[PDB]
Amino acid sequence: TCPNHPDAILVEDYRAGDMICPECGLVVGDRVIDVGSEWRTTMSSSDRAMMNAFKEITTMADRINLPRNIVDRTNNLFKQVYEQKSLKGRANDAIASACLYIACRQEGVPRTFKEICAVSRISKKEIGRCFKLILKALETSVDLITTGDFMSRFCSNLCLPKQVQMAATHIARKAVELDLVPGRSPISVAAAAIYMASQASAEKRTQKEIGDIAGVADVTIRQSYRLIYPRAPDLFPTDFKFDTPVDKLPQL
Amino acid sequence: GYKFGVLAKIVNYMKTRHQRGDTHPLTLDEILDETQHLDIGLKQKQWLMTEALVNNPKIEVIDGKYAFKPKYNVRDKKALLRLLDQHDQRGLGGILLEDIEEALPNSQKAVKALGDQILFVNRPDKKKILFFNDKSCQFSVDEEFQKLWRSVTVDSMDEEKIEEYLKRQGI
Amino acid sequence: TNYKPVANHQYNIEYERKKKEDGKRARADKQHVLDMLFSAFEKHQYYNLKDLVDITKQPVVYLKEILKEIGVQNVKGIHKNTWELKPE
DNA sequence: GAAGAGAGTGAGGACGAACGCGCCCCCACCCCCTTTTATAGCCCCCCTTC
DNA sequence: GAAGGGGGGCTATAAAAGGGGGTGGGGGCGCGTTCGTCCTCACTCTCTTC
Ligand SMILES: [Zn+2]
Repeated sequence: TCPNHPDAILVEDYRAGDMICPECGLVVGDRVIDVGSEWRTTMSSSDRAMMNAFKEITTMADRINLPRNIVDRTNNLFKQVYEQKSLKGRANDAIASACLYIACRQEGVPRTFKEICAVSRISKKEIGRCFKLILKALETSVDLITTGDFMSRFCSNLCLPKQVQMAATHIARKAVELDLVPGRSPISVAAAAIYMASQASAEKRTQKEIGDIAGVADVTIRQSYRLIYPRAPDLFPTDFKFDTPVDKLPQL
Repeated sequence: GYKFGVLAKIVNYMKTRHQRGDTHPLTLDEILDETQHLDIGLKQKQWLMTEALVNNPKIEVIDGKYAFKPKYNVRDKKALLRLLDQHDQRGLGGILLEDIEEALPNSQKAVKALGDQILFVNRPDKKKILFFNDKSCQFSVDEEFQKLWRSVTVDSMDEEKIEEYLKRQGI
Repeated sequence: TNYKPVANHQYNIEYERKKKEDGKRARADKQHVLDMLFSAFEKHQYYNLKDLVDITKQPVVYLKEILKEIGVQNVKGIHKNTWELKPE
């Protein structure tokens, strides 16, 4: 506000913290800028219920070792869902478990409904029911999960070599591409692919072992494995070292 | 129940019987028949006859037999008005609306017919207390009058100042 | 091997199985409920509402209405106000 | 002319009402129960083969 | 006794019924501390006494 220059964009100055006429030199305001801070250089039931759910969300996260950013994302989902109040009837623990599942999906690291259930007192059925309701309430959507979204966790939890993990990811991706397992759950496809890749390397894991980490019954793995077994040589990566030849892979 | 359960069913059966409209009294043995209490103890038969059926305020001893007491209970508009008048005259106090409703079927007709004759006081639990409308001396005024009257604070003044005002204004 | 994925906790399904097998309490006829309430009155003078529900094995809302029809609740300064089976 | 109990005042110690602090309870509010159906996958229990 | 297969069950999807059961939010309500109220006691003046 230069008296000489009406409507002049005063320039901030960090020397003394004052705004100066950009083309007059006049200091308008002696030292008003406050440079140091300007530049980086008896509890309500709703709050108490929110606080307990926040504590529950963190407790669930540490069980599966989720990063704080997902927990922060989960808290935002809970506040949005809690504020909107379409799930007032549903238990807060169920809402939090669904929020934790949604937060994982939004961040690109999905956890299967069984994995969230294992860390929560709420069953998978109830979490799924809350999951759909939250999406409607928040008017949001989650990208469809793929077989490769669980390979890193499953293979690492099975202590399988990196080459096996890459081979399993290639097998699972190719199998879906070839439509060899239409309608099968991505987890089941991933579990079958891990078994196919595992049996083709030095580190061999039984169907029960793969099911435990993946939460998929060995029968389902057996079904998926039987569907992709015929095209085993095609699914495997071209530059894959077969400890056990593909022709001699288990048949069942 | 032994010595306690039988009497409860007798009272309940008697109450239901009156609701049907049978004002005729009933004997102790007759009532026992329909209440499935024929095997009641002998000492209870005399106890009910001597104490239960006389001390209770809902049992009337007529020609030796026992009958309900609808006269004490309010069952007419005139009785409702009279009961309140006696309460005010004798200073007994008000009666909860629920007590009148059970005693007086369709009490709304009687209450609305009397209109302003009944003074209603709303308790914190929504319960309404009925008081007689003594129409001897009445004085009702506009709302703002009370508002101005409320505006004149008097609890925060001392007696010396209150009485000093009288001589200050010369009265 | 910790927190292995599970569709439903073993304790949760067993509890659900027990509840499903047992089923919900039914509304018995007033005469039968009244007889049971009167009979149990001999054992002790006063009963708690929660404990009385177990003895009668009836829905709480239905039991309260039946209890209200005859029974009343007396305020006790030692623990709390509790229901009294004696109508008078 | 020369001195005792008692009380004002100063000053220390024990018990009850109020404030929490929750335990328990009562009351809306909601979800669950049930049945019907076709669909598909997934999963569990029982039977059978070796 | 181990493992595979057959049979069966769980889940979602609508909608409706009526009522039991679970759950969050208040609401009166007893119990572990805290401060004020009540009570106790040392050190002197005082009217009275001798
Ligand atoms: Zn200028």
